[PDB]
Parts: sequence; C-alpha cells; structure tokens
Amino acid sequence: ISPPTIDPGALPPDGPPGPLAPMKQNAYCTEVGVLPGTDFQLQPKYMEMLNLNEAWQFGRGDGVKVAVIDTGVTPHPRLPRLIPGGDYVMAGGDGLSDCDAHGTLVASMIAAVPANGAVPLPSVPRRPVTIPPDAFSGIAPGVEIISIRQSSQAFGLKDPYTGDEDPQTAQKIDNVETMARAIVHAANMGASVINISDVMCMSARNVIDQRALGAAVHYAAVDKDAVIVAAAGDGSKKDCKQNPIFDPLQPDDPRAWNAVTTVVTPSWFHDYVLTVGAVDANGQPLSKMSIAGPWVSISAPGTDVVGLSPRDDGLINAIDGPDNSLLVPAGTSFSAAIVSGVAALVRAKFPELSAYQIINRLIHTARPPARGVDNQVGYGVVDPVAALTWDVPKGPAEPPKQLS
Amino acid sequence: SRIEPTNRAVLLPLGLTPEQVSQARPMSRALFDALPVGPELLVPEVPNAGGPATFPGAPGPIGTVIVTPQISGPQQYSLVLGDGVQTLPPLVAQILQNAGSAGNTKPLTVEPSTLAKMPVVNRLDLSAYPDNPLEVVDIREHPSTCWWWERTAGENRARVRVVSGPTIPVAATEMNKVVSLVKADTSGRQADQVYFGPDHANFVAVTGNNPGAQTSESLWWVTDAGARFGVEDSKEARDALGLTLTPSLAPWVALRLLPQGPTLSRADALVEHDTLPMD
Amino acid sequence: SLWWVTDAGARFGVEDSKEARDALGLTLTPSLAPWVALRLLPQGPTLSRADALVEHDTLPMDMTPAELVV
Repeated sequence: ISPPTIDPGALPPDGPPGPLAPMKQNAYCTEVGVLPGTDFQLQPKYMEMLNLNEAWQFGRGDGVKVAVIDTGVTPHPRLPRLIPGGDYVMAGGDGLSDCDAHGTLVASMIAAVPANGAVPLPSVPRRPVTIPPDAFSGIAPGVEIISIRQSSQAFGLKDPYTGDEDPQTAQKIDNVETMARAIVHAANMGASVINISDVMCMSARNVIDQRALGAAVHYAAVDKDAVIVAAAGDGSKKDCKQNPIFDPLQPDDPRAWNAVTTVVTPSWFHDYVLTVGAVDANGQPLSKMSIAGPWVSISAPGTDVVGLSPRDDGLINAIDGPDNSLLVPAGTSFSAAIVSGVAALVRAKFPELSAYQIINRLIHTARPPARGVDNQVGYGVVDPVAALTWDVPKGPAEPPKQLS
Repeated sequence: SRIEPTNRAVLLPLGLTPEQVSQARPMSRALFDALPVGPELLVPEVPNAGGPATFPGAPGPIGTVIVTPQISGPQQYSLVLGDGVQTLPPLVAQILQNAGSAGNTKPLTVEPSTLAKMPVVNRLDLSAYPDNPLEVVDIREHPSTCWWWERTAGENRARVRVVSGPTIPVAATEMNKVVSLVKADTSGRQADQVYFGPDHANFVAVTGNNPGAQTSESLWWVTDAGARFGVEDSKEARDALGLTLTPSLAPWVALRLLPQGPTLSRADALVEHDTLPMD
Repeated sequence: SLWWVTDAGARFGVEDSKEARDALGLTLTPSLAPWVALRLLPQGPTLSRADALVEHDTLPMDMTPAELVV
C-alpha cells in the first residue's frame, strides 16, 4: 500500500456539531467498580517509569489547552478546568456526559488535580444518566481540557436502511467524515495538543476514500500548529488484526510498507501525527495487544490504570463486563493519554518551538529497542525529564557522509 | 545550577567574581546531558513585599530583615512575612540585605522579649543556597571532570557523584590502553575514547538515568573494540549465541555514546552474498 | 591485466607492482585465459595496498541478497 497523499482543497466547511442523520440511544450506560483488595493510598505502578516528582520542578503545565476528542467527559470535583466543546452523536448534546466509561478515564489520567483537605469546587450540579488520603493525580494538573463527543457504542441510527452500500461499510464512511470535522473544530478552539484515543481499522483491500481527513490533518498541524497524538489501536477491537514486521531479505524499505494488511486511521499520516504503542509497567512490549504498523513512532505504559469514576465521586479500577464479570481496562488508548501529558509539559517550557520540533524533541530522547527503529514500538519509550532538559539538535535525523 | 554574571548581589556573598565567571571554560554536550538540573542561584522572591503586616507588633514592612542582639547569644536572623516570621540561614540573610539594600546596609536589632510574641510562619523555599562560601576549584590544576553512576547487585538505589582531577580517573600504567575511536557521527553524541577497566560488563540491559529507576528495557552486546550490537530477546537467539545468562544494568546516557552496529538475529544471518559493497 | 579466482567463483584484480605481488605471494607466472569467459564471473575490489590501510567502526549493509535455504 502506498503511503498517504493529501489534497488540501477538500477541507470540510466549518459549522456547529451535529450528526449526519438522526440517531437514538439503543443500550444502557456501562457500570463501573473497583477490583477486590485495591488500596488507593499507594501510587499507581505506571508512575515509577515517568519520575513525575522530578519533572514537575519546572512546572505543572499551566495555561495549556488540550482537546479530548472521544466519547465525552462527565464533570467531577477533581477536574476544575473542563470546557464543553460539542456533540456529533446527538443533536442536543454538548459532549459533557459519557455513557461508555471510556472518556472520563482518559481525561482524568491527563489533568486530575491532587488531593487536598478541601476541594476548590464543592458544588455538584451534574445531571442524571440517560436511558433509552489519595495518591492519584494527573500528569499535568495545570492544563485546560476541552471535551468533544465523537463516538459511542450505545447509539444507533433510527432509520437503519442504507441502500446500495452494505450497512457494515456504510458506517465507516460516516465515521471518516465525522472525524475530519472534529479535528478542524478542535483546532479553531485554539487547542495546542489534540488527543485521539478512538480509531478505525480497515482492510487494505479497497480502503475508504479519506480526501477530507487528509486535508483536515494538514490544516490543524501546519496552519494552526497543533500537536496531534493518536493511539496505535487495540487488537481487541472489531476489525483490527496484526501487521508483519521488518524482512531481512528485502532491505528496500526498512519499515515494510509493501506488506501492510491492516490500515489504522488517522494514525496512518506519519508526517503530521504522532502514533503511540504500548508497553507493560516493567518495559516489555504488549506484543499480543497492540497493532504493529509501519507508522508507529513512540510508546508509553498501558497497565494498572486508575482514574476518576463517572456516576460517582471516587476512584475506579474496572468496568462492568457483558456477564457479571468485572473487566479491567488496558491498552494503547491509555498510553496515548500519558504522552498527551508529556507533550503538554514540554511545550510549556519551550514556547518558542513549533509542532514539528516538539515531536523531534520527544523522539530523540527516548530509550530505543534493539533494532534502533521497530514497529511494535517506534523510536523507543518516552522519557519526561530527558525531553525537558537535554540539548537536542534542531534538525531532523541525518546519516553520515562516509564511515571509513 | 545556572548563574548570571550581572547579579553582583549573589556573586559576592557566595565568593564568585564577575571576571572569574566570564573566563570559565567550555562544557561538552556529552556531559551537559548527563548532569541533572538544579534550581537557579538567584535572589529570593519574597511575596507581597513592602505592604503592612497582618499580625500586631511587626518591627517593619513585609520583607525586612530582623536580627537579635549578640549579648544574648549567637545571632539568629529572620524575615517578616505577612502572617508571621520565618527564620533565615546566615548566608541567605547576607544576599537579601545586599540585593534588597536600596541604600540600607544593616538589619533592625530586636530583643527576645519583643521577638517571642511574633507568630512563626513558613511560606518560602530556601534550601537551594549553601550554608557557607563556595570552595571553587582552580581549573588549571584540575582540567578533568566526570559524572559517575554505580549500582550494587541486590540494591534498590543507584549512587550519583561527580569527580574532578588532573587526568581521567584511570591508573597511570593502563593509560596506554585507551582505545581511540573513528568518528563518523559529527553531531557530538558519540565519544572520542573508550576504556574497559576492571570488572567491566559485556552483556548489558538499558535502564533509566535517574537513581531510582527499576526497568530493564533492551539487551545489548559491547565488544572489546568499542562498538555495541543489539540482541533480539528470543529463546532461539539467546541460546544460539550462548547468552542464557542474566545481563547487567547500564544507563542510556552513558551507553548511547558507543557506535551501533547491525542487529544480531537468526533471520538476519540466513542470507547469501556474491561480494560485499563498499559505499 | 592480472586476476585471482576463488573457489567460490568470484574474481579479484591484483596490482602489477612488486609490493602487491611480494605481499600476497603470487610470484610464479600466471596461466593465460580468454576474456570472453573470464568476464562472466562476478567481480570484487582490487587488492591494492593503497586501499587496505583503512579503519571502520561498522560496515555498509549489502542490498539485494539471496536466501540461504536449509
């Protein structure tokens, strides 16, 4: 498959968020809970790799706007700087309630404020759910979060017929169009870090037309200077299947583009998007759970997740599964959250640098894998203190003239 | 820690001189990245300076320096904040007087009986400054400085220190067997010389640079000639090469400086060549 | 022109000078061969003392190799 190409004339016109056709809720919202025997007074195991106590000396990322394009967010007293951006699933929404449990976990992992004897906003005005002392803290407590509701599992079309196109593929084309719109809207809000944690897998056989999405990525990354960070895609999702790695018999292309079988989008645009893979809390790659595409560029932790509870006022560890079973979350959707926090702190300390330079600063300071550049992990594992203090060259990587 | 030659108020109490600072020697990019960053040596920023105090009997406006008479025992300096007073170390009181002088040269002397009535408060951080003058080393006699990292097997903490000397910390007899490397990479991220002393390690695992790191992220092999080669972490590669053993830890700041060769793996070696090129 | 052929089927050129000869050996007189046949074998670099005096940290990788099948 040939690498992506872009035609900037296809930008979608701006406008208020709203679905392409009327939708109705089909299922009840997901319940949540805590695994037996947890003690929230101990730090999460993933925070030991980041060494946050030393990274915070230069600041907590005050004055940075981060856009969370996902399943929305539910307000909580530990998130005092949340802004409602819009809704594309329901015409009457504003992105400020999540029925799938996914959105408040991702948002809280970035900006939840540490514990104190009293909360800044004791009021609790939040609405009910719709029907058809503590060691936890975010990576950058000073940021400002913008919420936009892009996707959900709980909603469906209320006139299901879709004509000459198969109802399975008919939904992918609606997602690609609705994703480009949210990226353009989020940039005009003035965000400086856009985080995308829900992504599409497609067969390499007759990929869907993405002209609108290509231009949308270029506009936000260059003309608005936003940093776009996206997940590599969890291998448990409906259509995601594993990609092949480097092949020693064909040194023609070291990232192996000719052997691709699954396409992940918008992650596909490696010239403007930073794609994050996953590793366990010890540093080994989660070889069985993340898609190893050729676009992958960096990696961060993805296990022992903790976060603020929707529908409650406390912490959580797991979400209620299909059965009575209580299911624990893990994967790239959370690793991309860690990098969104590190990216926010770095471009608070070096405000003169552009998006393309902030990305090079994170890439060059990461601990690399045995092959130097791989597909399960890109250049390596993220390193906060290193990104904030080493003297990185301003130009991109270049090979030596001669070795003898 | 960073310092500026224009700040005479801080240079003088520490024992530095504007000329001495301006004539300081260069620093390599390699060592610049290895040393951790500390807070800047600047005049303390006392908050809400000059306003009136909240508590009664305050000897002066907020931010003034107070001292107690020598006849009652060793003198203790202090600072008057908005809601109370906080103690000052001897060396910092001198910096505050010198910088906040505006023509004033001495603090207000107050007796214990009037001092004992003021409430004690703690509202500003001051642990950055040393408690006595700096013993600056004359670089002409010690032109060499190193960052040293070490970790003992079975320990949970690594030790970080700085060493200074007339020459690199190697035995005088072994100074002849330092290896001089070729240097294709001109970015200044590759060393000039490499030395393998006693109890060196061949098979290594990369770890974080801070002293509390516990991960073990990748395996490498370091040759006697100075180049490093990667090893794919698979049962077949480990057993074919004879590396079914536990590797020693190493930090990325030190290891990144050796040149990197091709990767060692069973798939990479199963290839035939007529003749090799020479770029 | 002087050439050396290996058992692996590759050919290498040898300098005519006393240094190159005396250093490798090859003092005996060579046999004659026709260029229309000898040119069919793959060629390697010439064995000149002037280019063997070089140092390297790592060598360049070989493009377009072939599979070794067991």
